[PDB]
Amino acid sequence: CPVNWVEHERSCYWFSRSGKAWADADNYCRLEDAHLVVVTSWEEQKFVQHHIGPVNTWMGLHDQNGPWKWVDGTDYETGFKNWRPEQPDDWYGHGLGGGEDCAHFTDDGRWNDDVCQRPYRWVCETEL
Amino acid sequence: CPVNWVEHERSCYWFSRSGKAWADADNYCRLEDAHLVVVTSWEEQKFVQHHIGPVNTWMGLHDQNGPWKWVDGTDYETGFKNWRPEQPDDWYGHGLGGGEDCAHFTDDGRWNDDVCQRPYRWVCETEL
Ligand SMILES: OC[C@H]1O[C@@H](O[C@H]2[C@H](O)[C@@H](O)[C@@H](O)O[C@@H]2CO)[C@H](O)[C@@H](O)[C@H]1O
Ligand SMILES: OC[C@H]1O[C@@H](O[C@H]2[C@H](O)[C@@H](O)[C@@H](O)O[C@@H]2CO)[C@H](O)[C@@H](O)[C@H]1O
Ligand SMILES: [Ca+2]
Ligand SMILES: [Ca+2]
Ligand SMILES: [Ca+2]
Ligand SMILES: [Ca+2]
Ligand SMILES: [Ca+2]
Ligand SMILES: [Ca+2]
Ligand SMILES: [Cl-]
Repeated sequence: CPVNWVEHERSCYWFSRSGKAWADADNYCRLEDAHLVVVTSWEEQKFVQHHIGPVNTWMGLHDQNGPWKWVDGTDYETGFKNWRPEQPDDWYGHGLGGGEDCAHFTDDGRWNDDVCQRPYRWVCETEL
Repeated sequence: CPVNWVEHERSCYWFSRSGKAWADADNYCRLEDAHLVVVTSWEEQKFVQHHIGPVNTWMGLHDQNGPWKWVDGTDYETGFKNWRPEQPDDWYGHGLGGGEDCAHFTDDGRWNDDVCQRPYRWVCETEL
C-alpha cells in the first residue's frame, strides 16, 4: 500500500479528511488508480466504519444509470447490502432536482442513497 | 424582463427550483447576463423571501477572495446586512475542508455563511 493508505485484508484504503461531490470523489480515486470503496462483507463494513467514525461518507455504489451498480463491476444483487431501514428511497423532497442516486455510509454505518452533488468525505480502495 | 423572470423595483429575478454549488450557480447567472441576487434593502429582502419560501438559497455574497464582496461590486460594509444571530462564523467543524465562504438565505430569510460546494437553490438578478 502507498504511504498514508491503510492495509486491510488484501486491500489498501485511503480515508479523506475533506468533502467532494460523488463524481469528483469518484474521479479523485481514479487518479490514484483506485476506486471508491466497494464493500462486500460485514468484516469490511466494520473496518471502514471504524476508520470513518459517525460521518456521512461516499462509497462506490450508485444508480445514476438505472440499476444499482458498484464502481468496479462487483454485482449488486448477489452482493453484500447494509442499507438503513427505509433506504434506499430515491427521495425527491430535497427539492434540488432528481431523486437520490449515490450511496453513502451514514452516522451509524448503514447506507443511505443521497443527492450526488452533496459534498461528503469519501474512501478510496485498491486491491493488492 | 425575460419570460419566467419576475419584475420588482426595476430588477428582474429568476428563482431556481433545483440546486447547484455556489460557483455553478454563479456561472449559471453569468450565462444569462445576470448575477446571483444582490440584496440592498429591507424591501428587496422581503420580496426575495416571499418567492423562495423557507428554503436555503444562495445569494451573490462571498468571501472566497478575502473580505466579504457582493458579486456585482456593491459595497458590503456600507450596505444592507441580514445575518442570522452568531453569523457569519467561518465554521470549519463541518469537516469538508476550509471554513465557510458563501452566503445563503436560511429558512427564516436571515443569512448564513456556508460551504460553497453545497447544492442549494439560487436566485439570479438583472437590472432593467
Ligand atoms: O425523508 C427521506 C430522507 O431521509 C433521510 O434520512 C433521515 C432519516 O430518515 C431519519 O430517521 C433521521 O435519521 O434523519 C435523517 C435525515 O438526515 C435521508 O438522509 C434522505 O436521503 C432521505 O431518504
Ligand atoms: O455551529 C456552526 C454552524 O451552525 C449552523 O447553523 C445551525 C444552527 O447552529 C442550529 O441551531 C440549527 O438552527 O441548525 C442550523 C443549520 O442546520 C450553520 O448552518 C453553519 O453554517 C455553522 O455556522
Ligand atoms: Ca472492497
Ligand atoms: Ca435513485
Ligand atoms: Ca435516501
Ligand atoms: Ca438587487
Ligand atoms: Ca469565510
Ligand atoms: Ca456559518
Ligand atoms: Cl449538502
